[PDB]
Amino acid sequence: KEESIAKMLICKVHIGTKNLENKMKRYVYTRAKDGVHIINLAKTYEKLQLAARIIVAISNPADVVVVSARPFGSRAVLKFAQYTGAQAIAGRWTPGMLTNQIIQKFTEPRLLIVTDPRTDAQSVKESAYANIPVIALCDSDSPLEHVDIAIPCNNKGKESIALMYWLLAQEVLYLKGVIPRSEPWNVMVDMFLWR
Amino acid sequence: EKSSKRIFQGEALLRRMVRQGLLGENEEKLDYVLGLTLPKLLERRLQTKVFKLGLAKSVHHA
Amino acid sequence: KNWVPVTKLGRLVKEGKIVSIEEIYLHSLPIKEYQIIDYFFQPNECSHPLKDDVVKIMPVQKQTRAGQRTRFKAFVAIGDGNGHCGLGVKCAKEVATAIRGAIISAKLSLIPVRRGYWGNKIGDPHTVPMKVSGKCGSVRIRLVPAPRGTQIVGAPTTKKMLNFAGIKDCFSSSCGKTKTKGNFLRAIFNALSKTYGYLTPDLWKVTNFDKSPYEEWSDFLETY
Amino acid sequence: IYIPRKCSATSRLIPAKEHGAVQINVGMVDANGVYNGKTETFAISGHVRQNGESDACLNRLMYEKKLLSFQN
Amino acid sequence: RVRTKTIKRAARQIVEKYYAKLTLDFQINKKITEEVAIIPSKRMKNKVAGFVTHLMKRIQKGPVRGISLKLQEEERERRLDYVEPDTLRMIKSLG
Amino acid sequence: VRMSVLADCLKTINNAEKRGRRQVLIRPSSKVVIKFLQYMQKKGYIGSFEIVDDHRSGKIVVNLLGRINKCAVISPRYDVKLDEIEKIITSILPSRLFGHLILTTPYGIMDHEEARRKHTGGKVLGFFF
RNA sequence: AGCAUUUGUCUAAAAUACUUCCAUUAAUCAAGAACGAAAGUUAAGGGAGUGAAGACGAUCAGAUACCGUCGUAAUCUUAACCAUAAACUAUGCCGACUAGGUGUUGGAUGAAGUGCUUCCUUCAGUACCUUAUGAGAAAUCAAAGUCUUUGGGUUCUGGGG
RNA sequence: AGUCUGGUGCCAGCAGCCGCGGUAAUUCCAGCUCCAAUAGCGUAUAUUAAAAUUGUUGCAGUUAAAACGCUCGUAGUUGA
Repeated sequence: KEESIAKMLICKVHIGTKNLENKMKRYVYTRAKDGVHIINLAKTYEKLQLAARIIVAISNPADVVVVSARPFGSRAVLKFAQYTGAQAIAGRWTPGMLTNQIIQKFTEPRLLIVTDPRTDAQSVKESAYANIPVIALCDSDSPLEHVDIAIPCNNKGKESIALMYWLLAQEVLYLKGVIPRSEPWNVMVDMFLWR
Repeated sequence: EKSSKRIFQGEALLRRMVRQGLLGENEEKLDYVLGLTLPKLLERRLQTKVFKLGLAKSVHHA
Repeated sequence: KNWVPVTKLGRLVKEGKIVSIEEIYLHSLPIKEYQIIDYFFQPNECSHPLKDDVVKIMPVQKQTRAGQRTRFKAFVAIGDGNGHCGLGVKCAKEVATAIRGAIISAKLSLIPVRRGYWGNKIGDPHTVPMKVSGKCGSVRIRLVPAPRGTQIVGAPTTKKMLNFAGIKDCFSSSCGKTKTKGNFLRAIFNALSKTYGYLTPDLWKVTNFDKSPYEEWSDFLETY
Repeated sequence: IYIPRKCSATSRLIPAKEHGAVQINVGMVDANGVYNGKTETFAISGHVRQNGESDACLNRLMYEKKLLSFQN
Repeated sequence: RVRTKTIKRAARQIVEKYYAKLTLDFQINKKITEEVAIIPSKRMKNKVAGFVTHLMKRIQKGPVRGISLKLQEEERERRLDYVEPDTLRMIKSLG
Repeated sequence: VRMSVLADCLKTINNAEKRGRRQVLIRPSSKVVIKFLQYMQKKGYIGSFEIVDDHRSGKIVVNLLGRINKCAVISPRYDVKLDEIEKIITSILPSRLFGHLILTTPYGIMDHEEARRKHTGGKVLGFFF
């Protein structure tokens, strides 16, 4: 109830850094004197729930593609993919994955899930020419072009990415028939990172 | 619409199209005059009529 | 003949789950499969099969230390004559190959035009529904609506393209240097393209839009 | 003949060969917070996405539909 | 010197399906490679055997790019399995 | 000097609609500009607008409906006789079934069809699509 | 155009601020006028260095040139004149509207470093970087955009070599 | 609408323009066939369209031609 919000608070999600982003200032709470930007997070939890509503409204999880070019978030997306059968892309992205019909590596998805718009920018840009909506875990210095749902998150830290994917996973599992919402989910929790 | 010169001249033109037979029974407004075509005018030639009636065996014979 | 669509959306058209090109146009879906066009514009069952025409073939040249390295660019114009035009462009180092490539490009290019009445309801959309202008390089070309029995005019190329679109009556105009033919063709195609993109009073009406083919046939798409 | 899609955000028309605009399906909830059968659909232009304004627009649209509480 | 793409590709195929047959020794690797792959020249076979042996040396010292061993995959899957004041101030500021 | 108040306002409205913001705050205000917005609202282009008081000159906040293709002015307001109107609309309008050419005639600012119905020329004022 | 030693004197200037005054005085402007680098002219100084002209030594096929050494007129000031320069933001000037960020110079507003100093917000200047389903022939241009979807105001200029 | 048949051979010559002609000429001189318009068709000169290439509608002036060196300013034009 509060506990999900509180865990999000305890993880370093609220730390925006250098430059607000003009557009994102409605999700920033205040500029800190220390040179870091505070993120609202209350709106983020509800927005994350909306992202879950859009994901559940995709009738098959395999047509939902996850992407990360961040080493530690590669492990996180892979964990996300294990729990709900979204296909993950890690390491070097290939532009033809959405644009080149005859390529070996091809994906014809309905949705894209992005770990950071600054790192995973090429895929996001290509996705707009291939008309895919793009939901995005976004940070203060990361661009907001061609994403439909923006979920504010400190994308720099391992814990923050893990927390978002863990919360997201629970919400989709709850929306799905897997587990009652009242019941807590506990299937190998907090095991989402590596060196 | 309803402009006095235009409706008079328009009724007069359509009446003339009726006199010529260039417009027949099923066509009766200024947009059918725009609908008129070069074959329709050519069909009005006497040689076409003579050939059609079968007084002669061909357009040239007509 | 023999067929195989690599894309899932292609397979749906091949089966006939998607009935016509209008639905894929509605959901604005990109096409890299010529077989989709081939299925929709088949010689029978279709009311108006496409007619192609190689509008302009030009040699263009790389030039080296040694030989010429002469390539062939090819422009082809395709139309149903009733609502769907296509302008297709390919450069290749052999003519027949260039001609084939341009035809495939034309199918990919294939776009629906809108037409209207010059005034009162005659039941036949016959002329452009408004003044539309298309630009490429120097040349900006404007199609402007004309009354009935007031046939299309222009350059040969313009005349063919409008005929391919099924535009019966038009006034045409042009601004710039008309000589550059590929740019001229492209500019006509750009102007022509705008006809079914232009917002109009008839479209003030708030109206529901259908769910995606990717959800209507989701099970069938999972299946094969 | 047919009627092309119009953007939910900007109330303006989306071309056939635009190839960037998207339809966002939003799942309705059950009272216990489970996925309902029915789903609300919205059309988002490639242009609004190109601007980067889609999240803001979505918020106003969700606010109108009563699917987000904070408006902005 | 170096080793060409054909040699490297053949070496990459090897290990992937055949690490459980591989060993440190080059002469035994020459036998294994001949047994496993129907390579048409001695020169080519010796080069593939050599590079596969070189990959063997690289292996155990560390993971190597462009190949996969199912025992390592299994091992990796197995292997992975209010607040204090300075933390507090942002939360308090939120309320 | 301030030049043509109507023109800059309409360009601003045009820019607002082109951009897709769909509301704008007009810094000038005048009786004719208000009437022109009322005429656009009359022809279904504009929703509600609020003119807010300031003693020097009010300001206007207009709600735009996602519906203007263009709005523009004929500058200066050239005189035009009744039968010359037919050529003017033919020149300007994108369609013969849509787009509106506005004049000021002795009975106020109104479109070309209204003026024709009247039978009066005027000064031609502006237009929108 | 152009303007860099020190201090003084005589002067102008813009922004900021203003619950100060006026009440449309304006904008751009044929005609006309002012100012207008460097060189040139004319006269007085002054005339060091530099140094059009000019003189030699070379260099070199020759070299009257680049290069070396010398060196008048000029460069400097006063007093008159002269009125052109790639006198180039090769972008007439005023007007509005458009998109962000990094800076930066001059003020005002708030807060915290130690009245002063810093930082925050905001103005008038001023550059850069990225973005232009904006423009353009592209280069590029936040103006060269908002211009066949062509009329914010106005001056000047061009019509193949 | 002809890589048609012979002759000339950077000559003779033709051809609004591009060009053709230095030996196998698809342009010259013949012959043949074909094509366009037709009791009319060539040729010159002048003129309109062509030319949104003089631009009220409706031009252009960073780099292609073209912003007065600069500012003030009377007539001028424009006027919250």
